[PDB]
Amino acid sequence: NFICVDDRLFSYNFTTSGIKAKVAVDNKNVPIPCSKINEVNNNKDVDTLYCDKDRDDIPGFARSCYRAYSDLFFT
Ligand SMILES: [Cl-]
Ligand SMILES: [Cl-]
Ligand SMILES: [Cl-]
Repeated sequence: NFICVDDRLFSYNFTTSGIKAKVAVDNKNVPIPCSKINEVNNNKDVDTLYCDKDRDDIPGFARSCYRAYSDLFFT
């Protein structure tokens, strides 16, 4: 259950607290192209990093996460 955003793969998790988005990264923390969206969805054993203002090692991460949350309303 991953979608494409800014050429990145994002998933969503929730509970009784809130909905958080997480991005799929390779073992170097480089996000995985949308050109591999099919394998990621079939073989879902990938590194995932939750959206967080404090995570700094992915450029434009805050913008891609905002987009992901937006796309849950303005589809
Ligand atoms: Cl790698
Ligand atoms: Cl940003
Ligand atoms: Cl930037």
